[PDB]
Amino acid sequence: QRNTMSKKELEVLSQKLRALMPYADSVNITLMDDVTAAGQAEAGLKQQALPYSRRNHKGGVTFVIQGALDDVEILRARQFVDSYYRTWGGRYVQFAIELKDDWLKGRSFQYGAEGYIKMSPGHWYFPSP
Amino acid sequence: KIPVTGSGFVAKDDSLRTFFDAMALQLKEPVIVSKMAARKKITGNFEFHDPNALLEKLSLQLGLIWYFDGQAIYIYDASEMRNAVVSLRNVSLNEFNNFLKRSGLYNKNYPLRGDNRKGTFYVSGPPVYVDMVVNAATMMDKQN
Amino acid sequence: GSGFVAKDDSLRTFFDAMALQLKEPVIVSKMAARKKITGNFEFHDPNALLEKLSLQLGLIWYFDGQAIYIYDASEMRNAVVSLRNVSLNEFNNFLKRSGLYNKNYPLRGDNRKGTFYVSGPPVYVDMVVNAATMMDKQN
Amino acid sequence: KIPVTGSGFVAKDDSLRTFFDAMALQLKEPVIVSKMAARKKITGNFEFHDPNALLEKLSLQLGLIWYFDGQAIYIYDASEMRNAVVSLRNVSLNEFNNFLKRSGLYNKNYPLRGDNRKGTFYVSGPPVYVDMVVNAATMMDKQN
Amino acid sequence: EDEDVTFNDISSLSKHVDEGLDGYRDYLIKYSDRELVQFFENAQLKRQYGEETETVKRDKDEIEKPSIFALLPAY
Repeated sequence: QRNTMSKKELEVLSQKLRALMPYADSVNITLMDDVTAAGQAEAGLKQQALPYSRRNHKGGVTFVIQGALDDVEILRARQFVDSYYRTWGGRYVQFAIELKDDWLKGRSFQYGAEGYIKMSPGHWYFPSP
Repeated sequence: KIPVTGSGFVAKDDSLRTFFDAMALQLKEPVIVSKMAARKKITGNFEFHDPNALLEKLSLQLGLIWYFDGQAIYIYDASEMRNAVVSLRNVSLNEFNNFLKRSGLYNKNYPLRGDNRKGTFYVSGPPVYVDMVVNAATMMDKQN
Repeated sequence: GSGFVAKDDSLRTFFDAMALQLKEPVIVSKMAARKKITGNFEFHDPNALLEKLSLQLGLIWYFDGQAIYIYDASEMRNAVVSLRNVSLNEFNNFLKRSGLYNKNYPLRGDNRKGTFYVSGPPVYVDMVVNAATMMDKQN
Repeated sequence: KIPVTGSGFVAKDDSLRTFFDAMALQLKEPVIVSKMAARKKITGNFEFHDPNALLEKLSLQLGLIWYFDGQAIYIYDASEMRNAVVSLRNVSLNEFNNFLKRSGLYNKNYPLRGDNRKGTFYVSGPPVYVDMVVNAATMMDKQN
Repeated sequence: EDEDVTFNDISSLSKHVDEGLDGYRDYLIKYSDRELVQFFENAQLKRQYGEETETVKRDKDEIEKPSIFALLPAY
C-alpha cells in the first residue's frame, strides 16, 4: 500500500537485483500487507502483558514502553523484540523501551480527572499530562 | 506518570486531615477536622461518588461525629461530645424548633429532647452545635 | 499565552503571581503560608482556578471589593448576634446595597426576627458583628 | 565612561528603597516606602516615561499597595492593609464624600462601602488612608 | 500595644496571643534539636492519656507546631 510500480517495473527490479547477487538464480518478490505487520506486533505485545503506547503516523509506526518495569518484564521484552526483528526487520515498526523510576512509592495521590501527588503533608505536585 | 485507569484516592498512612481534604472536592464544602481527631490514621484505596453517605459510614467505623451548618463540615472525635440543659422563661420548645427548622440548622440525628410546651429541654451533640443552641436560647429570653 | 512554572513555592509567592490576572492584591495569612506547591499552572480563567484550588487544598477566601483575603480552613469562626430594634431583612438589604453580600456564607436565621447565625472568614465575621452592633446603637 | 545614550535606570540588586527614589523625580513627589516592603529586591533595566502606570503594574506584580495624598507617595506591602467599621451619628455619607471630593483626598481605588445616606460604612486600605478617614469622620460628628 | 487587642469572641482572643507568640516560637524551632524536641511530645502524651496513644514521627514538621512548654527543655 505504499508503492505503485507496474509489472515491468518490478521485473526490471528483479533483473537489476539478480545482477547484484551472483550466487543467486532468481530473486522472488512477494508483496505483503502493511496492516498485518503492525497487527502481529500488537497482538504479541498484548499477550506478554507489557504496558505500552502506540503512536500511529504515516510511513511507519512506533511503540513506546515506559514505566518502572521489573526484572522479568525486561527479559520478556528482549525475547520478543529480538524474535520480531529477525522476522520483519526495523524499517516500519520500531520499539522504544525506556525505563524510569516511580515517584508514587510511599506517596498518597489522587488519580482520575484532576490528578495530584501529595509529596508530603505540606506539599502538592500538580503534573501536566 | 500516575498510571491507574479509574478514579479514586489512594492513601498510604494518611493522617485524617489530608484524607478529608481530598474528599473536600466531591463534597462541595470545606472540611474542618479537630485537633484530637487528627491523630488517627487510615490507609487504603477509596473512591467518592456519594460522600454524604460515605461520611456517615466512616464516622461510625472510625468513631466520629460530624455536623454540616450550611457553609462547612465540622468533624470531631467521639470523646468530645458535650451536653447542656437550659430553661426558657417565656418561649416554648416548639417555638424554638420552628426557628431552627426555618433557618436551616435543625439536625435530625441530634434532635432536642424535652417537653413540647415548657421552658426546659436537653441538648447534646458536637461542640459547635451545642454552643450555638445555648447561645441562641439565652439570646431570645433577653430579647423578649 | 501565560502561566507560571512553580517549583517549591510557599503559597505567598504563588498567589501574588496570580495577582495580575486577578486585578486585586491578595492577603494570605501566615497559617496558610506554610503549605507548598509545585507544577506548571496556566492562568486563563482565574476566578474559577481560585475556586478549584481552594477546595482541593482546603482554604477559605473572600473578596470585599478592594482585595482578596485568603485563610486556611481551620480559622473559620462563627457567631450569633441579636438585634434589639432592627430586622434581619433590613440589615441584609444594607449589605445588598453596600456590596459586602457574599452568597457563599449567607446569614442563617428567621426572616423577621433579631437573632441569626453567621459564619465565615474572620474579616467577614468581625465586619458583620461590628456593623450590626453599630446599627443597634443608632436606633 | 557611561553607556548607551537612551534613558533608563540599571538596577543591580537594589532593595526597593534606593529604587523608588530614582523614580522620585519623574514622579514629582517624594516616595516613602515602609519597612516591611523594603526587604524585597529588584534587578533589571528599567525605563520611566510615565510612572503612574509603571507603579500600577509593579504594585500588582510584586504585591504592594500605595497612596498618593497630594504631597507624597506612601508605599506599603499587602500584609499591612487594615480595615475598620465606623458609624456616623450626625452626618451622612454623601456629605462626607463631598468633603473628600472637595479636599482631593478621595481615592477611586479604595472607595467607601456603605449605604448612600446612612451613618455606618466600611473602609479599607493603607494605614495612612484608614487613619485619616477614621479621624476625619469622628472629628466632624463632634462638630455637629 | 495595639488598641484592638480586645476582641469580641473567646476563641479569637485566645487565637490572638498565639499569633503574638509565634515570632518567639519559630525562633525556638530554628535553633532547637529535632529529635530532642520530638521526644517530649511522646513523653507528655503517655502521661496525658496513657500508653495507647500512638507515637508521632518526624513527618509532623511540615504542618504541626509543638507546644511552648515542650520546646524550651529540649532547647
